[PDB]
Amino acid sequence: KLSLQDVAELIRARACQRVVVMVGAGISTPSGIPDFQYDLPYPEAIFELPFFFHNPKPFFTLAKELYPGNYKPNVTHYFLRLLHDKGLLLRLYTQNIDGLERVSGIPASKLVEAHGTFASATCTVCQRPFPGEDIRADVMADRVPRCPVCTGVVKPDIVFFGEPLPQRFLLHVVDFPMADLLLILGTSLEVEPFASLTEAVRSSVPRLLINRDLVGPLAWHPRSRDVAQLGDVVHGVESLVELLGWTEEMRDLVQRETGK
Amino acid sequence: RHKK
Ligand SMILES: Oc1cc(O)cc(/C=C/c2ccc(O)c(O)c2)c1
Ligand SMILES: [Zn+2]
Repeated sequence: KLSLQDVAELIRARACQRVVVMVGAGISTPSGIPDFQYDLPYPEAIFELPFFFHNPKPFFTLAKELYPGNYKPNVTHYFLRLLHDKGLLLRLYTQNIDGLERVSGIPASKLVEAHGTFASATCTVCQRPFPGEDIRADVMADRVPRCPVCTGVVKPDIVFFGEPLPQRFLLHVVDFPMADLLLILGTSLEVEPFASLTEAVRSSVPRLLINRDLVGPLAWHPRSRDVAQLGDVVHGVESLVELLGWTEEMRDLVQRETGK
Repeated sequence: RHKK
């Protein structure tokens, strides 16, 4: 039965070369963004379209808090930037909307932002697309951005409840059979379709979870080549970096990107 | 098919 060091030796030895990563809220709480006053009837209303059409301000408040400049990526994000720079990253699937994967300098072509992005926006009425800078001034100024043609509300391309996942989500059809290593960081992947995706890699493919606890389909339906590195996600990432011999590259990358 |  496989340990963290075995996975590290697989990666070091390049016997693992096409890593598919899935990430959630647990990688972003170390940047100071919590998981899960706002003038909301219940939590989920912030991402429901009917509530939004009736009162778009609470969402726009969250958007202002999440625009670039409030948070910075942490060692977790930079570890993933490192996999990319070392030619190991096939795709990174994220449930986060903080954009820190792309901020950490992972290219868009490597990202599936499965819950969408603030980088672009769409008129809710005529479906015209707009770069997210175009509404930036309005959000920063607590104004509801309006379509310059139909007056419709222009909403950032955050996926709301009941909306299809983005088109790029389709890449899962090719990435998951192609994966030779599955890395899950900071999420349990409790809900569909993320749950079944852990089940879509080939039986011979190690699945490595760095997470608070052993939960989700790794707990429910284990396979022989699974590894759990339980506890603090930052500590787990650091142990893995440390077994890979990437300590110096972590430090180089972090100080290049963030000053120190 | 796949929705949030
Ligand atoms: O918390 C909420 C609020 C809401 O307004 C909608 C949903 C889900 C909607 C939905 C989910 C799946 C589907 O296949 C579909 O057509 C619609 C969840
Ligand atoms: Zn419009």
